[PDB]
Amino acid sequence: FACKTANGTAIPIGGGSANVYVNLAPAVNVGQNLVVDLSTQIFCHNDYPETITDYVTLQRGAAYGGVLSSFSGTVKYNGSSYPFPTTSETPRVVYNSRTDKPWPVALYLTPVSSAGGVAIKAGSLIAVLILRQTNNYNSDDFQFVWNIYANNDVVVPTG
Amino acid sequence: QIVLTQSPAIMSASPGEKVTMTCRASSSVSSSYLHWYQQKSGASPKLWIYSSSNLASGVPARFSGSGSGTSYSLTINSVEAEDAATYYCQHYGSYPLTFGGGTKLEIKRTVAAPSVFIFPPSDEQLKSGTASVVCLLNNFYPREAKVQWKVDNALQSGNSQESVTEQDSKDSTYSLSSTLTLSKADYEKHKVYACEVTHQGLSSPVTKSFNRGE
Amino acid sequence: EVQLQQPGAELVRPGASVKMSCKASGYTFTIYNLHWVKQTPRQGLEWIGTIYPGDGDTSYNQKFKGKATLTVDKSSSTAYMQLSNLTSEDSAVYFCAREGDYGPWFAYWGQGTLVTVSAASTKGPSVFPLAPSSKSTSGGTAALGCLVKDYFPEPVTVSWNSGALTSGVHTFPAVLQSSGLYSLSSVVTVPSSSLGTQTYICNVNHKPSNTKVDKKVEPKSC
Repeated sequence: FACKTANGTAIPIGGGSANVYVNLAPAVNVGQNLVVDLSTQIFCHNDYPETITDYVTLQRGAAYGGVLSSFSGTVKYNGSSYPFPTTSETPRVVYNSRTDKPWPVALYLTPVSSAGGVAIKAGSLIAVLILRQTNNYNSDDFQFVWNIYANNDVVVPTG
Repeated sequence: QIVLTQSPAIMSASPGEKVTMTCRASSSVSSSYLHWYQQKSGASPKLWIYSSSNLASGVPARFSGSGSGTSYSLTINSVEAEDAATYYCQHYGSYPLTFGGGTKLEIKRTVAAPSVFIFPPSDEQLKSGTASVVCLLNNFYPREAKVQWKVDNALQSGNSQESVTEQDSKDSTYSLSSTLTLSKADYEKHKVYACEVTHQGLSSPVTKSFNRGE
Repeated sequence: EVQLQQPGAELVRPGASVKMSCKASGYTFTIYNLHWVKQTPRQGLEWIGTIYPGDGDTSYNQKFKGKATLTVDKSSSTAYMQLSNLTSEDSAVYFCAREGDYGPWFAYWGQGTLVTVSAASTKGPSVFPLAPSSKSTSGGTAALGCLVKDYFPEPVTVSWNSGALTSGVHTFPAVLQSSGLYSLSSVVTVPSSSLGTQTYICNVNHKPSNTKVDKKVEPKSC
């Protein structure tokens, strides 16, 4: 069960880590929302779709940096919305295909009434999300952790 | 910043009654980010309730968190002797965090009679120019305890130190020790060493005494 | 399983720096946030700061900012705190903790490093036997104990019969005597019949001074 990033980095069987550099909106005025889409970046595929079927769940979603202070929001997984930082195990998703299928994780971050200025710093850690894969084949548990950085500063208009 | 104020900070629950501990927030807080921890005195805090309603692993099913927005609280239904601890609330998910105050539950039994004991310094301590004498006050309730020493009927004041035990998790009793430090020259000066204590469970104060090697 | 082991005590001279440790076992180290916290008899638990071992991201409270620097090694699975320009108001018990496997809650904690700021050197505990001294009729409870005197740094751990006699043991908290030292006592109530027929030993352990001692509290015979 190998997962890849749109850039080209890959996490082999067993798990590991992979930094993901996502492009956030240049400016997110208060009262509006900021969408960090990861289905366009993180992809996964089943190694042996014929006989096994993997189960993928978002174990943990943690916020870091200017997201933690200024941007408290939600996470959308397979059409279901949950708090962020996450507080519960998301439901499973079936992977039975040799083709690369996305990981439907979408962060929805909204600015709090704080002015913020430079809410998010370019190159800083803005999220950490944990994928868990346990197969219906044997006693299995792998963790795939993705560190989501921000390429551009997400300035919140003051007025 | 969002601050947490624990209202009671001191309680007294009988071994079979209910109790409620509020944790007010300065501003409204998402109900999934307030967690209650229990720390028994002289130990490390343990997770007790997360997301303001759920129960941590191993916790008895008596605790039932509730509340949302600004006045999250707690409820112990059948208060047992083992719930005497300090309960803290934490709001994690904003960044400043908080561990506002703390509520020290006290379990109230009826009455206990102190078991008064005396121990004189041995030869080992006698060699090193010290003759500390220790008076033990075993399981007693409540914490209204008063020790007083007598060397040939003389009420000492100042040269006595107290140490009180942090309740009990089986009978909610308190225990105390009084240490009387006196130099070897001062120790070989009187032959009647006494220790008397005032408590609710004693009709009259009970004095225990000894002699220098009798 | 998952443990966050901290060293017991830490004695540090004033105006200087001390470095603690927090060894994490039982899980992938570079996967969860490690937090630090302090506890005092004064105002409640104060969150020192955070560290994500997988990236090195740290963030401090707002006030232990020029005093806290959280760094991890990622090789031996340890997290480190170093305290800068440490004064006398920074004497407290420090806990390192980790978030839960499925949420931002302070799941697993540590024993706690009890830092005391002072100048006096470490001193080993002198242990004295508090004899039974049967109370005339006897035939019941006859407490016996041992007194730990002249030890400066907390904590000193007392165990009776080498971690066996937990029945009726009492360890009163330390008291600062008028000599720049701490003292305490440990007493156990035992049946009056066991006296003179059962071996009673109190073991006193002092990590900051590296001294373990065993005392044979026995009924004093005339």
